[PDB]
Amino acid sequence: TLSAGIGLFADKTPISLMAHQTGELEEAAKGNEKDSISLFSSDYTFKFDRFITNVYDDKLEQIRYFFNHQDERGKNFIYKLIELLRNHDRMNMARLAYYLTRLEELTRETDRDKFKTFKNLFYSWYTNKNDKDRKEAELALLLYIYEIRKD
Amino acid sequence: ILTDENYVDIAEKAILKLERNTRNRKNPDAFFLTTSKLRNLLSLTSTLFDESKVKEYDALLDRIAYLRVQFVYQAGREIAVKDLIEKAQILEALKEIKDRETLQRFCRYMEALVAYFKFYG
Amino acid sequence: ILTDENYVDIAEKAILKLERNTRNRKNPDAFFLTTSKLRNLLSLTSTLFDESKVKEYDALLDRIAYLRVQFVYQAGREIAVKDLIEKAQILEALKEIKDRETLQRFCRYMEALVAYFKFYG
Amino acid sequence: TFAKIKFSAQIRLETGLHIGGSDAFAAIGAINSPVIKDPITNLPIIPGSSLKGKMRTLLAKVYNEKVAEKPSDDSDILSRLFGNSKDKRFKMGRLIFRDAFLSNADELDSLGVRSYTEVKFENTIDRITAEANPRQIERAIRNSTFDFELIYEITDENENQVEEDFKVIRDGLKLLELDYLGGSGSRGYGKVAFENLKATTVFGNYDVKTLNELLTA
Amino acid sequence: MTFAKIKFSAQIRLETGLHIGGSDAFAAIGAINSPVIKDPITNLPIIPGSSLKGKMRTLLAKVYNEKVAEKPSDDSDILSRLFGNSKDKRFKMGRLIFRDAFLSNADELDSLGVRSYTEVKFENTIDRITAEANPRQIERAIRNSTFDFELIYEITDENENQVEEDFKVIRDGLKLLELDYLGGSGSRGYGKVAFENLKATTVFGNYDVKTLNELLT
RNA sequence: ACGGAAACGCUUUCUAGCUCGCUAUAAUUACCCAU
Repeated sequence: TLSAGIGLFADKTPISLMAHQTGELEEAAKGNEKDSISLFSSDYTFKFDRFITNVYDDKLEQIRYFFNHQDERGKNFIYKLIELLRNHDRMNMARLAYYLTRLEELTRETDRDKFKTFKNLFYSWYTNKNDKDRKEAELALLLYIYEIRKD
Repeated sequence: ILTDENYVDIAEKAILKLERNTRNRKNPDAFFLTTSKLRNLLSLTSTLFDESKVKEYDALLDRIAYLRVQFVYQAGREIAVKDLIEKAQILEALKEIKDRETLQRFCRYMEALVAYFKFYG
Repeated sequence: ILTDENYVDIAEKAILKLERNTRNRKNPDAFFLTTSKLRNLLSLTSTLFDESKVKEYDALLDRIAYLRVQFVYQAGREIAVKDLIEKAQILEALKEIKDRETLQRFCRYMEALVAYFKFYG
Repeated sequence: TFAKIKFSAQIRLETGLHIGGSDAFAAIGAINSPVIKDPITNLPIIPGSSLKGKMRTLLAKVYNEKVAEKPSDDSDILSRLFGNSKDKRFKMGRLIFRDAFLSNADELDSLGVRSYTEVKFENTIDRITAEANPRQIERAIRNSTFDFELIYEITDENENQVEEDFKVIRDGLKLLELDYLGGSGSRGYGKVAFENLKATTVFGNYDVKTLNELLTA
Repeated sequence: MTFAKIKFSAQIRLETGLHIGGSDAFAAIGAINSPVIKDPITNLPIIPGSSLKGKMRTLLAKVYNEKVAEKPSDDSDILSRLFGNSKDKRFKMGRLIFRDAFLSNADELDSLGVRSYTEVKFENTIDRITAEANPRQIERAIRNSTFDFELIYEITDENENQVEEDFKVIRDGLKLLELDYLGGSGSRGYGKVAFENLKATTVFGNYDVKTLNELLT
């Protein structure tokens, strides 16, 4: 197997800063299990085979499938999901159970069952013990909110 | 009793122990406790959780003792609230509220009760 | 005497010391003191608790002295109220009511009496 | 050319308005639905948000064809003065609704006043079985006069309309007299009068001589 | 020896208590939905200098630009030599230094009718066609809080005779803030900043403000 | 006679725009009690 390290930089950063900060970012991917991508930082070091079948195509499609087939949610809903995914107290499990159930009540009832298939699938991977699918969806929301940012 | 680890799954198991409307099976599993009744108890605690972050404990404990008035008065009438405070150990949790960390724990314990009420509703 | 810590469990222990209707065991444990009788005493105190939050103490103490009239007059007749003010130290609590914080404590002490009356009823 | 125009009207009540809040630690057998007070003086106030929420939602049935579903769907005569967040050029539009606090502090006194807020007992009567359910809500008292302080804001975009954007102010100061300024509104509660309006120029040397005389009809 | 540095002391005694928004975190489940910015070691309301700089710039931007500046860099050369400009290699290290305003009268708001220095305002919206409700709890500072305000001006040797032109601009920037709001939901109240006790002193030597404190009347 | 010397992570930037604490609600019911 192989192991990749990707680093997201702005324009006109020096390449000696580019190639080192991704050179010592695949070193974090040579220490996970050596079969791992590491994205943009020293964390997000997913196993590579797990990165495609459980982030890049499993979750990121279903996050793309929701917000491109609805109307009333948006980046504000995405941003408060990321903030509840970064911290993750035991209190934030219950606090997110209120936040997703409160938004069923607010939709227009022609999208409520569509949102209900989102929040029963979102809250499924948030509350676990393996701590695996949580940071996957913490990453899968980053790449979705990256690709939708207007100037 | 509730510590910083277990003040949520105690509150989750408390809401599940609330006996439902087993009568009148049209729209079943509704609770005898209602939403706007529970928010009256939360608005008590979710204004001390704000003032505890700003003020000290000793300049604030007069309103803390009045929670033991309110949680009994709101449960002394309209018995579905008494079903809450006996199952969710509210009056026992007010016995141990000696510090700001526990004041911010019980006021956060009530928010877990409102959360799982809305979730299992 | 009652401070900001103990003005509730004194009021809880006061209601438990009210002697019940030990006679006439059909529907037992009823108190000689009744609900609408007790609310007459609360409506006195739960309009000074409102005006103390708005007005000062010195422009308000005329109604405070009339509580000592009312709590004696309501207890001088219909002896079950005299059973309250001797057990719940009402007339002793009016001796120490020199400040707004104690005025808001006794008027809140009466609300704990109405709470545990409704709860143990 | 830049200018600011102030409107010092006086909001005098006839039926006492109830712009509520929630004192969370209220009492038993006391006011369980209070009004919002000034936090220091404990006088009842009228916020600008309760004014702006009743200016717009009564001018959204008069100056709005193709009636709006959201406030973002106001038909760009109302959005020009009340702001519109879903628009490139209408965000923060030209009106500032200052809070109307209290004016007659000692003219209510020497009429006979214990407290500046009265308490009303109200009793939801159950029709079947005549059950009683009392409630105690506060009201600012009858002859309370408030300090309306609307502020207009003139840019170089305003040209011809300037004066078109005051008939909507004059009617908002008129469509609300036919309604209630917030409150447990259906029963009394804010049948209010907007007395002695006066527009002045507080910045930029703009003339309001022809502007005042269309506020007196 | 033409390098001095002076300070405008002021007292921000406000009305319609202000909401300079702070942590827009995911709040608690029934608590304040939008708190204010605070000092960490005392949990008192502050007015930050950045909220005083961008607010007083855009008010002064509408007076002294002569064309609609689409950027803060496109402001004219009288704004950019006070508030600083990044695209000019000559107008960096802008002349004005604004410091964060803290509670001066924390003891004077003590021993009066207020207890906590922030009051929470309950503010539902009403849906336009279905008349629903969505309750807001916007924290804002109480009415008569007074804030110590200081306004370091730096007399560079390139200033020449511009020192007296700037004080026509800063005083007018302090006069627009007494007409417009300061932070937060300003078209619903929340502004009404009064700058009192305006005076200039020289915190660094060799300048005479004897003929200048009359401009701050 | 130090891979050294001199070098401010710094300049510009409003947590801001939109948002009614609103919705329904007769302080009322009952007719006795004490000797």
